[PDB]
Amino acid sequence: DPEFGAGGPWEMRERLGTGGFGNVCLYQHRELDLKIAIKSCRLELSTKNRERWCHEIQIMKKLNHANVVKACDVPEELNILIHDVPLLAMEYCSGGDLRKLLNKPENCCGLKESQILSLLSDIGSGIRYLHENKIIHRDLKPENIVLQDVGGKIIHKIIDLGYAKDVDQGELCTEFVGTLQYLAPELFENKPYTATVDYWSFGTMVFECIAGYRPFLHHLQPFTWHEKIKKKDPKCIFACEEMSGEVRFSSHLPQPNSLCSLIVEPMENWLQLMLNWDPQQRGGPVDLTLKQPRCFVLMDHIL
Amino acid sequence: NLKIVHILNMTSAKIISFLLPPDESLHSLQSRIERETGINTGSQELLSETGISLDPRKPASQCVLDGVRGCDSYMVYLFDKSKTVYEGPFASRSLSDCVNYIVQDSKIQLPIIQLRKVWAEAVHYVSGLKEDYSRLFQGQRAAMLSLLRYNANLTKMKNTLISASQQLKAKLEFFHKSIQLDLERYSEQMTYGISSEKMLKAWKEMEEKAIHYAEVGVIGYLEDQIMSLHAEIMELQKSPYGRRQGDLMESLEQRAIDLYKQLKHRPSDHSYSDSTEMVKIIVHTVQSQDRVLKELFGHLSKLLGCKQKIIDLLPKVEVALSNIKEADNTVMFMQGKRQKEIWHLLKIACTQ
Amino acid sequence: LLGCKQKIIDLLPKVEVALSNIKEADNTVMFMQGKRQKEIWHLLKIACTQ
Amino acid sequence: ANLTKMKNTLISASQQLKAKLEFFHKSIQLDLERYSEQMTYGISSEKMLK
Ligand SMILES: O=S(=O)(O)O[C@@H]1[C@@H](O)[C@H](OS(=O)(=O)O)[C@@H](CO[C@H]2O[C@H](CO[C@H]3O[C@H](CO)[C@@H](O)[C@H](OS(=O)(=O)O)[C@H]3OS(=O)(=O)O)[C@@H](O)[C@H](O)[C@H]2O)O[C@@H]1O
Ligand SMILES: O=S(=O)(O)O[C@@H]1[C@@H](O)[C@H](OS(=O)(=O)O)[C@@H](CO[C@H]2O[C@H](CO[C@H]3O[C@H](CO)[C@@H](O)[C@H](OS(=O)(=O)O)[C@H]3OS(=O)(=O)O)[C@@H](O)[C@H](O)[C@H]2O)O[C@@H]1O
Ligand SMILES: NC(=O)c1cc(-c2ccccc2)cc(-c2ccc(S(N)(=O)=O)cc2)c1N
Repeated sequence: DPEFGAGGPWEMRERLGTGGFGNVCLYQHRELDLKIAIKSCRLELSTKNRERWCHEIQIMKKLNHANVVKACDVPEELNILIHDVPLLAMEYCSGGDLRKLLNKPENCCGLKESQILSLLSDIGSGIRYLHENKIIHRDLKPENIVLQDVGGKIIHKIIDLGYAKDVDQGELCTEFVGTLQYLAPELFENKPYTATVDYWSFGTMVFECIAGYRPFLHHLQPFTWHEKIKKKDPKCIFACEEMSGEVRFSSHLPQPNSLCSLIVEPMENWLQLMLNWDPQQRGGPVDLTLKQPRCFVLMDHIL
Repeated sequence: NLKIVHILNMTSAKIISFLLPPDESLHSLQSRIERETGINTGSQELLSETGISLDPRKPASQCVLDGVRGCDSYMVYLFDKSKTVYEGPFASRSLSDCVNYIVQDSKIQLPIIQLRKVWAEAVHYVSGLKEDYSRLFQGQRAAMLSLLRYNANLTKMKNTLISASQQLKAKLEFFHKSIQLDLERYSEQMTYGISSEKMLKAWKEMEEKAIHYAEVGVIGYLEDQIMSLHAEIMELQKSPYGRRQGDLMESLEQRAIDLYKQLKHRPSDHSYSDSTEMVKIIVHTVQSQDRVLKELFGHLSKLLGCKQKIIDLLPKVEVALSNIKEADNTVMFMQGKRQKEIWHLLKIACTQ
Repeated sequence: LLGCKQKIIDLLPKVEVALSNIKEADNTVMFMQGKRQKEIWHLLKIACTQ
Repeated sequence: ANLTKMKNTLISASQQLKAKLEFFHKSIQLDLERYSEQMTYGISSEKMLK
């Protein structure tokens, strides 16, 4: 209930996932055919927090990469939600979030090769774009990757940056988040983080999009899901718990998967540099030939 | 060992509390309220559950309850005098990020270990709006009593106003047949008994004086106006208060309860995953709330409006009384200028 | 209900009693104005002919 | 209603009585004072004394 009470031009259908107190809502136009969703401001945002909201919309309009969440201009219905605060209009995608495709029984044990790689060429490009604007989104969790049937194929797109950090007017946005599970161990110490924090989030998901679960201890609270893998052997990309509750580590790719007997060799190695506890060490090899690290190197070498 | 008097603002649905000391007076408190309300210290008419108005007499120790318990019960309802009608300055409580998932994500599989809270708080919010509505409703009920009392107070003077006038008309008659009663007994002796000229006009004035008077009928602008309002008030008593639909909301309450009930008593937990169902009760309660909410204020605008209408006619009552009593006194002492003036004009020959 | 009627009809005559009694004095005292005024004029020419 | 309709006129009719009694009690004795001060100067009637 964003209030409005301004006649009734447009009309919202359903709300969305994360964001905050009454975040974005599926805004469709009863008259026209546009269904672009816009974000609704929470209650009485603090005076200091006010600059945070006006900040998001700022950098959001800077992102024009149609491969991720786009920031379309706000419609005739501007005004201001709860207290003095604008809005955040953006493209809508009925393809649902990534968690949908992940929870699908058909991909109960790792999605299919097509969708898999189709996520790297997508999220991998968008995640890179954000890095080309000094915009780092660490909260890159599955429930933040919307899908769309642009034409015929599924198009993955990153979304929501109300948490991501930047460099311009508005360093960071929020310290803690909600039910963490897919984030580099950097923010877990509140210590000097890096820009590789995103590589971890992306890597972890890529793994799950092949196995069907976390790269370490699934369904295990990150609290202890950390100390158990605190050391996490080098190049390790897996660690489940044996039937006897025991713990086993491995730098290989579990079975069954969906990758061919060839894409495995590179996929494993890739995940290795993307899943390295040491921050400034994940993909350290920054070949000055492509301006990008060994992380994006293998990726492009695969796709 | 404290006071802490809860005050419900029937203009913003706020519940500001004031820990009053065993010395401060209400006139010393009214000012405090003005700092967290903005209502003029003179326009701060606080009504209690009994519907009774404020109480400039007693100090600030007129809210200490010691019968049922003495906490979160005897809450006063602050009413504004200036504001004829109440718009929407009122506000409510949020569901916090804890319940937001239940409403924003709707269908989400969250661990019961967490659901036992997000659902709990959700249920508390549901019943919250409900129980919160009752508080607001009572304000109308209290304000109603104030209006019902003002109507009686206003009418009580009407019965004495028309009764006071009946004396005027009764005296005017016993005056009009007494003032001219001398004229006839005079015109037949303007040469025999006694006859002057200075009182020829002196007396002729008294007769014309009682004429311009007559306020017994002037009560018309009042009688048919105090009743048009009197019946109007009792006629507005017919309309639906607000709690009329409050029950419909209470039904929603029981619903949420049933869900939280099937959240613990359900076959095992510590692994359950679901929340889409709760969305049901959640959304419905919201809609029902805002509907009867501003609706209650509507049926109140009329009630709150009739008061000023009674208080506006209140002064007009004294006007009638004073005017009717004015002549009631003048004509009364006019008995001397109609009798005593005969004895003063009697010894004209009592000394010849 | 049927009993209250006779109770009203029983007090009905008592009303005419009040009216008649109140109007009785209302009339007497009314014309008493002469015995209080006219009796002064009748007792006025006591020396208006000396 | 019929019974009460007369009540409103009954008390109203009485209000006239009390109103007249007052405008009579201050008129009847109003002559007594003007008389007692002239029982030997103007005229002292004895037949109207009662
Ligand atoms: O849990 S189940 O596996 O049993 O069912 C899932 C659905 O709950 C879920 O729908 S939803 O909850 O996300 O809204 C879908 C997600 O969609 C996926 O499948 C559609 C194709 O759906 C086709 O088949 C369904 C079921 O028979 C029909 O209801 C659809 O018709 S309609 O409802 O759209 O009108 C039908 O769509 S179609 O006519 O275009 O073929 C894909 O388009 C999506 O890309 C998938 O994500 O997942 C489970 O089915
Ligand atoms: O869960 S569902 O969406 O499947 O069904 C909803 C019901 O749970 C919910 O409660 S109930 O009907 O099961 O008891 C209803 C009603 O909730 C709405 O209540 C009012 C609006 O009143 C609606 O219902 C009344 C009768 O009780 C009708 O008279 C209203 O029609 S009208 O007067 O507006 O013309 C009807 O309004 S509606 O047609 O817009 O629904 C409001 O608080 C909200 O509209 C709801 O909370 O809603 C679903 O059926
Ligand atoms: N503009 C959008 O299309 C959009 C925006 C959001 C969103 C925007 C800002 C903050 C958080 C979420 C989420 C989803 C989504 C989130 C979850 C789902 S669902 N039904 O849970 O799979 C569907 C889409 C969006 N589609």
